[PDB]
Amino acid sequence: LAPRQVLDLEDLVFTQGSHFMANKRCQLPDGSFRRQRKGYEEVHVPALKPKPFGSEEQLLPVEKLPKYAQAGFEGFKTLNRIQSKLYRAALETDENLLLCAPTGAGKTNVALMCMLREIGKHINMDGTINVDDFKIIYIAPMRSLVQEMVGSFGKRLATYGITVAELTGDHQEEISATQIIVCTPEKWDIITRKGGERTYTQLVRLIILDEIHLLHDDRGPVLEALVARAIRNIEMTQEDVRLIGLSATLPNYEDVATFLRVDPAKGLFYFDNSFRPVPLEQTYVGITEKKAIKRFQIMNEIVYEKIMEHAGKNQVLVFVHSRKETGKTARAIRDMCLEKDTLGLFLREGSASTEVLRTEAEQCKNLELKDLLPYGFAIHHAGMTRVDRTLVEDLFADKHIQVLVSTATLAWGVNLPAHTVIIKGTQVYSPEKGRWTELGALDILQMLGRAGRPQYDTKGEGILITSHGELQYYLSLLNQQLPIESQMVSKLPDMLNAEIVLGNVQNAKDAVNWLGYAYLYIRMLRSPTLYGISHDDLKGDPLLDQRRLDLVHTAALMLDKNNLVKYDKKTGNFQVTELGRIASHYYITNDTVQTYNQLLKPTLSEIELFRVFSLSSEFKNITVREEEKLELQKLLERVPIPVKESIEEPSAKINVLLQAFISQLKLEGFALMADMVYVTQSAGRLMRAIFEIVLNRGWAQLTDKTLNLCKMIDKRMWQSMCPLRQFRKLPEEVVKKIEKKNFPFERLYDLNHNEIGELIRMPKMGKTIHKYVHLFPKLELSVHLQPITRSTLKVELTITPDFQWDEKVHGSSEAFWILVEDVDSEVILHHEYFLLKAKYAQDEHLITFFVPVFEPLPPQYFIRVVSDRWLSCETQLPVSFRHLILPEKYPPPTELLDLQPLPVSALRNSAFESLYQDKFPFFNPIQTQVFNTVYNSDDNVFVGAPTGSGKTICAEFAILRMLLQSSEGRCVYITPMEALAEQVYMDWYEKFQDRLNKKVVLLTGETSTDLKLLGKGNIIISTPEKWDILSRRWKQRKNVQNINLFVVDEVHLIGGENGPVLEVICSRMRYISSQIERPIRIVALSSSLSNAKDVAHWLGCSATSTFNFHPNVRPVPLELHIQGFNISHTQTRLLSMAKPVYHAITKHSPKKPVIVFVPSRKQTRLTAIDILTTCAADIQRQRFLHCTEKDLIPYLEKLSDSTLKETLLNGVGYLHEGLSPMERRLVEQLFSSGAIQVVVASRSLCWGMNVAAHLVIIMDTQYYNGKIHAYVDYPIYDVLQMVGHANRPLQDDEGRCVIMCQGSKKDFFKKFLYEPLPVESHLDHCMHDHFNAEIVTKTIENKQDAVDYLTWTFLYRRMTQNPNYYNLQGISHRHLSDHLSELVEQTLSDLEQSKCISIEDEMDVAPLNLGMIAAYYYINYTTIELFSMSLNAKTKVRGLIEIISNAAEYENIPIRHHEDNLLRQLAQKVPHKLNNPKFNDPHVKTNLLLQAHLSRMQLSAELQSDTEEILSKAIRLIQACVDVLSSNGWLSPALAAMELAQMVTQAMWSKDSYLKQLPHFTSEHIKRCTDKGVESVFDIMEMEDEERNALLQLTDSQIADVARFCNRYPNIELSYEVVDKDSIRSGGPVVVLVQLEREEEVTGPVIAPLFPQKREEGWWVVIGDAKSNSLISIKRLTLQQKAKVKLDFVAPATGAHNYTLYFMSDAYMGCDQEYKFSVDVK
Amino acid sequence: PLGSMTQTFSSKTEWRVRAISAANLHLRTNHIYVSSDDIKETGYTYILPKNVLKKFICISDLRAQIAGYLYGVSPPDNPQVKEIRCIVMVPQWGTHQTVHLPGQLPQHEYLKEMEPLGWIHTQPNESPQLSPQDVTTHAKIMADNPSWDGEKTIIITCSFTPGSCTLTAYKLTPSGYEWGRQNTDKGNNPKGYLPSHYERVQMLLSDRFLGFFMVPAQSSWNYNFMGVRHDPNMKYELQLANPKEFYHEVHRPSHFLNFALL
Ligand SMILES: CNc1ccccc1C(=O)O[C@H]1[C@@H](O)[C@H](n2cnc3c(N)ncnc32)O[C@@H]1COP(=O)(O)OP(=O)(O)OP(=O)(O)S
Ligand SMILES: [Mg+2]
Ligand SMILES: [Mg+2]
Repeated sequence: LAPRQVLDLEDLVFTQGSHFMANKRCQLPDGSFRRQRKGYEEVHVPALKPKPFGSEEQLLPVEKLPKYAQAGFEGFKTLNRIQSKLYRAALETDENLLLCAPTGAGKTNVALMCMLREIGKHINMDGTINVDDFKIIYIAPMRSLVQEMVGSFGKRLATYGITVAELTGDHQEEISATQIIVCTPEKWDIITRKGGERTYTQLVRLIILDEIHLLHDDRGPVLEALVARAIRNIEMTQEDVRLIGLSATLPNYEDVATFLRVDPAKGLFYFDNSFRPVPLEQTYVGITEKKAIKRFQIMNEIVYEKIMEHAGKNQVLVFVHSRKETGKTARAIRDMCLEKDTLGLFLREGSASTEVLRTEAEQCKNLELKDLLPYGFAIHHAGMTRVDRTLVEDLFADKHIQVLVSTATLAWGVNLPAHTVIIKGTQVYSPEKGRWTELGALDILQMLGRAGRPQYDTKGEGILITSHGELQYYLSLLNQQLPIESQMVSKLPDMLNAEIVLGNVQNAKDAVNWLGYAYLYIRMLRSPTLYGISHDDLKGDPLLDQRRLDLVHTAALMLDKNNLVKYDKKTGNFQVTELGRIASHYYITNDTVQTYNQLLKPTLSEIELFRVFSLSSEFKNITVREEEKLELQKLLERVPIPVKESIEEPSAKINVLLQAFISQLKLEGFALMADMVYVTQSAGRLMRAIFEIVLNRGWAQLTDKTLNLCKMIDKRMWQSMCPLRQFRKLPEEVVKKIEKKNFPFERLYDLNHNEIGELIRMPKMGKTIHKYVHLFPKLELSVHLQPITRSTLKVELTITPDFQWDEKVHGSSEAFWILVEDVDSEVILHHEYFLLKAKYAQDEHLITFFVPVFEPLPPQYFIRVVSDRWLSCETQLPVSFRHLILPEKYPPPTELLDLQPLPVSALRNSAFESLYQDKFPFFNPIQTQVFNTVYNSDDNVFVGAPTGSGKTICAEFAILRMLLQSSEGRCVYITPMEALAEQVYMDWYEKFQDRLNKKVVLLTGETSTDLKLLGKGNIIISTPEKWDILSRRWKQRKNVQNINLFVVDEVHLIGGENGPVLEVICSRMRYISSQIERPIRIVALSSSLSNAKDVAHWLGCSATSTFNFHPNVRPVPLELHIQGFNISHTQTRLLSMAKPVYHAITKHSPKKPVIVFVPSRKQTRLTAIDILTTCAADIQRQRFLHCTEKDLIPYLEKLSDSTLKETLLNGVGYLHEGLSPMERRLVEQLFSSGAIQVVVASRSLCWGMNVAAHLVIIMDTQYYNGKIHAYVDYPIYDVLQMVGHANRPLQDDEGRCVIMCQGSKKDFFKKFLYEPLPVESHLDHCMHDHFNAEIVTKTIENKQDAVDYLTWTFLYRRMTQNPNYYNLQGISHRHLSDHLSELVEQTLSDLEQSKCISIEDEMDVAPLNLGMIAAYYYINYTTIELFSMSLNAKTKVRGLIEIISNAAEYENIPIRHHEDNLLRQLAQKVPHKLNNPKFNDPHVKTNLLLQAHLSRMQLSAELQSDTEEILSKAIRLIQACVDVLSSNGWLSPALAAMELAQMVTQAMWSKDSYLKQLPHFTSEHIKRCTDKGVESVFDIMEMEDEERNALLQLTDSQIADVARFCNRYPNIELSYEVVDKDSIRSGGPVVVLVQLEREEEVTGPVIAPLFPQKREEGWWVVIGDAKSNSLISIKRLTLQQKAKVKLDFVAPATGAHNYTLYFMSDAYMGCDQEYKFSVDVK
Repeated sequence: PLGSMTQTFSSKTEWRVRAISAANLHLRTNHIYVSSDDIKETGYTYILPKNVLKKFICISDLRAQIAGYLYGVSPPDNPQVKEIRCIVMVPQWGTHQTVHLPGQLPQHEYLKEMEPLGWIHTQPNESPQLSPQDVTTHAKIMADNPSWDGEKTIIITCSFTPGSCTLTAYKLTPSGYEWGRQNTDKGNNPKGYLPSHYERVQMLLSDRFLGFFMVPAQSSWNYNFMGVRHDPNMKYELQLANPKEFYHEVHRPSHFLNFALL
């Protein structure tokens, strides 16, 4: 593996490609005879006898097939001999198959049988099938053949609900909702070459390789690349994929079977040429004449003599090799006939087919065809129209045309057999080879396979004419003797790079493994001397290990020299590059990208751009023929882009051919036209590759040039052409002189519809041109500049479409490029892809990005939005910085005083000192400075210091002072993340409740359960919104103003997503402190803020109490390294970080623990394995396992993950959302114990992870958003949190962290990690819900109050320090009022339109009932508004579940469509149906997840944790409608909603039991007890103990769990009375007194195991008669032993009404009492 | 005697040779020199930002002159220094000797708070003397536009010295302004032209600040292939955008449409 040779790959190449003949000799069947005529030699081979079977061969009737597959064989009575010997292997096994048969034997149906077996594996009970589970790939060699298969397979499987499609997705939905993909090998190669987090290949269960003998062709290596990639991916994933090979009957078929992993004794089926549908009499004509023109007419003489032997008796199909020779020969052998009067044999009988052949050749409209069609002859080629071609085959099929001259296209895409087939010549012009070459083997077999109609003819007659020296070849090809060899040595470098880009091959030994799956390898083992391997060598190397490594080594060097790969010869490792990825993803050969990398410069001309394109290696065989130089020189004199090189150079010819194609010039030379087709059909992806190169390098001028050239090649027009001609349906005769009137196109936008008519002098084309002028895509741009610092600028770009959409010209989408250029239009500062979907064609689009700036403020930047498709479709927006107001430079930090470490004794309290003295001896320098101000003062204090600076203890300093000052003092601690609150709770519960016997609580998110803990606890831990709910009622709640100490942690998160809520609560605590006379102490903790003085002044902290430290004074020093990565494709860039992750571990912390943060859960296990194989290739395996062999299995084998066990055995763990909480805890313990050195954590877990490390590696800074289907940057707050984990104070002298990012994001992280963080307010975007709460609580009663309330915010302070950020243009006092008044005016105007508030006399505001409900339950005003529209007087459970689902609270948690069908089939699992449900909405997603939870359906792993988030808000929304329905006086709907409260709590239905809520209760106990008829819960509390194991006896504790539930089952005594039943007037004071009693005391909260949050019992007292559907009085209560309720209503005039008393729960089912009144009106 | 019809003529347009030559203009932007020794000290010191100067060289042509209008201000406390802040490209065509600007001066909101400082133009050959036609062009502009004071406006020449570009700057004299108005002789040496008609001014290239360009709103700036559509009385408005190079496609649409025409 060290002493090796470098080979010459081109000396191993079979030059002749498909024409290579491995067999030295050719044996012909019996009865052949060679005949020497003058000028040419004929060889005849007799037709083979279908020798009559022998052993069992019954033709299998489709009645005997499996029933599910018979629908695919509708119209067929019985399979043929090939299908019947294959049907069990195809339909009843998953065996890989290889079927060789002559063309026409029926191999297509054998592939259809395997397709049906796959379809059968996903047939659901509904009748239709599961489109999700599977996807099928049919690989067909020819594009024309692919299209026919789409129709055939689409029609045969239409009864199954299956969709079949060809390429519709390359141009981009592409592949999904498409279960059968038919494609070429090259297309499936490029699709699977750019493997992202895809939705294609993993669904692939079946691949069909049709015409797999293509392996012998130059295109063969593509099939080797597909199979190797698929088979090698099989063993890596261990998910099986079935491969089916269909081949011609040619040698080496057993090597093909080994290549497809086909068991020869199970899946190999070879049927010689005797199995042809009709026998074939072969005739081969080999011409010896070598002079051109005599051989030309000799050919024209032999064709005629052969035509005459069949004229009148048989149709004859002649194949030639052009769109021009088809009619030229058809006339050349029509006129030769009239010259000899030899057409009485074709026509000439007054036949019944003479006039039809005539009479259809007048509605013919084809000039050449109508010349020939009346006299029997015809032609067919792709240049003709569709109905013209369908004309010629409709006549030929009806046996009306006698002579048909066609090309290969008809043989592939049409099923048109003829009795006699003639191949006139076997030479065709190859522009790729740059010369004439022989026909491919596939074309020959397909054309001669059309000989003999499989129904008429007893025999087929195929005649092939070619040069005499190629006779032995075509005899070998058509008589089962042309061996199939591998042509892969040529394409080896380009294919190896494709596997390096994908990550499948990361070193040389991976490549040797990959090469072992190639068909080249199998052929090398069997016939080594054909492939330049001596049998002397083959045994010095039995499995060709040294040989394959030589090939890989040679190929790797070529890739390395061309800068696609960095090849490390010592280790054999491969490093991917951006140039290498572009070569793979755009299907570019490796020599071409080297040329691009050499010559592409930002200062490049259009002259040099065209020249660089003409030098691509795809054109290496192109030469300038002497017979072409005149027509080429005539063009070189007129081309618009000059060409420096001489016409002698082939690059000048390629250049001119490209310019002529854009200008749509038709040339004369036959080679030039074909050479032009080849250069230009390659220009698309070639120029698209150049574009992506210069775009990702920031070259503004060249990006604009290359993107335009791409569109000029696609549209076939220059910029100067009027862009109206891009509409193909628009007449090409009006544009004519619209161009010639020299006036800009942008003037037509500003004119009417009859002015365009006179400006162009064509009033007849009035509105038509005006219509297309406003169909042309056009976007209007506007920006709101938002300065972050004096060096970083945030930009919000608003994109407004200004054109009417039309699907027939725009399609389903319209793509654009957003480019931000500097002053000189020289550097692309930022760019991103923008897609205008048709469904949003009329909406404004918001785009945000960051941009650097420097401080002699540049004159301007530019924002261009150019189309990806349309020429001359661009809007540039000048971004002037003349009036940009930059924020001031942030003040210097407060210096860190060099004080001596403060001991724990300074607390001077034994119990207090007892909390720390064990953990550490002295406080850190940061805790030392603030100590006196926090512990020995009551002043409000701000402590800003980096993460890991010990800020949690300084907050504890204020808590301990509160305990000294007052015995029952109350502290409220706020932290923005729920994961942080749960860890702070675990720490502080042990320090303050366990050790010093206080009360520490953690807020639930359940209103009433929370409220107690404030009066119960001395330390309340809560998230912002869980305290917003509580403090909103502060004027009615005494447990909110009594707070002695309010501490808010991580206060720098006010600039983040949910920052506005954190801004409101602290602004409220400052206002609450104002109204009472005893200030509430406020302590703010944050990471280092640049504008810390703003937060301090906003929170009322003096200067000496504000501690604004910067990141440089972190206790444990932090070594921060920021690596940039060039690759713009995420999956490839993630690959480029794999080994740097390992190399960063060995360099920065080979000894100490390491945390690796990766973007996704799937990446956690991938990188954990990646680190391990690198450690093993370093032969340092189990270096990260500092524990042992056996002391760890007491921890391993406690998990369900098999890979997590293997990783931990080698010292690497990983954490992600999908692991169970028990597994995460155990991996953390091994990490903190030092047992395992490395753990790979997902980004989602960076806030709730109780482990620290010496080194933290942030692998990439982006993650995929499933909703918007785009990558999103890590919030800077998450990055700060991740870096914080690299801090172990009493373990390491320092902390290290490497941040691997994209190159563009590098300078951003340098500016916001080394410097303190500036924070802003976004409360101005979340104002409604808070304003409404203040209207309800009467803190805001008019518009002046709303402005006063805003002066308490952090938003008010920031909009004078950074006015442009909030769209202020001046810090005037009036500019502040007008800005505040405008915010106030719209916010209140929105609320009153939603009927939440009322506004009187443009000034006074007052709350309505809707606003009071939204404020009470913490619901969005948009949600409660839609509730009132939907709800009505007759709504029960199926409508409540419906409209509660589509609420704003649930909206933005993702919708994944790997489950489009479960939810479609769960809709087929619900009791209440949906009306026209479409399963695209994150709202209907929850609607069925709610129905599933009530049905007790276990769905998936973390789908359940998603419904935990739906359940956490469901109760609050149910109670809201209960308020809405009761306020309107509706009885029936309110009580139904009051029962889904208890339904969603116990997870039951109204149809269901009552005993379903007892613990450990079996499934079928609902009928269980029907035999006894005892279904009450009532019963199961009162039976005798020796059988009160009622019916069933389950264990000694599963009855003791039924006991505890029955003991806390609500057993309530209700006493009700109507006060003064004899003194009621018709509408006076009425009072009803209801009294409740708990036959108990209380044993904690409600027992609801299927509900996450612990609830408490709620109760409704309800009055109203069900006859009228009217509720008259309702109140809520919480019981707790004994309580009375009172309902005051109004008497309804006179009569004798009888009301009904309802007493309902919101948690338990089966306690709803019901008494009816005893009234009497007067 | 001699058999004619022997050889056929093959058209070799000259603009192709210059287009190939114009694509290499970016190399001269690394070696830009300013005439130094002067007589010195006095007048205003005009500071030209490099970014727009390099761009001005890139969009030009080796033999057909191009011109752009100069606008700028003074530093806050230093009135004797003139920082050039913007170059305006207007519809124009030219020869090896002069350029042809319209009568209308640039008029736009962005420029109204700046003062005009003259014009800059390229020329093929470095010369010791200011062009007599430059004196005529500058004086005829002053006569029609009082905002161009003879002591405030200059003529910057960008000479093409092999492998480089040399910048020399001049101002007019009262004698030069008087003779430039009357001059109707375009010839390279008319009667009355004397070296007494101009003086040199000090010019400094800077990297401390950046200038910007203003180009026609519609239109473009290069009309050397559309001289018919250029007229001295033509009107134009401006936009904030960078100009296109000389042989850009939008400046010669006939080369692209006549080639495509069969
Ligand atoms: C829960 N426990 C751990 C679990 C896993 C790994 C580490 C710890 C841990 O204990 O390490 C913390 C802290 O306990 C400790 N610490 C504080 N004062 C100290 C002192 N004077 N000497 C030495 N160590 C001190 O140093 C770390 C700073 O943690 P923190 O206080 O949270 O720093 P922050 O500013 O980021 O607070 P925050 O609001 O972001 S949670
Ligand atoms: Mg086949
Ligand atoms: Mg903190």
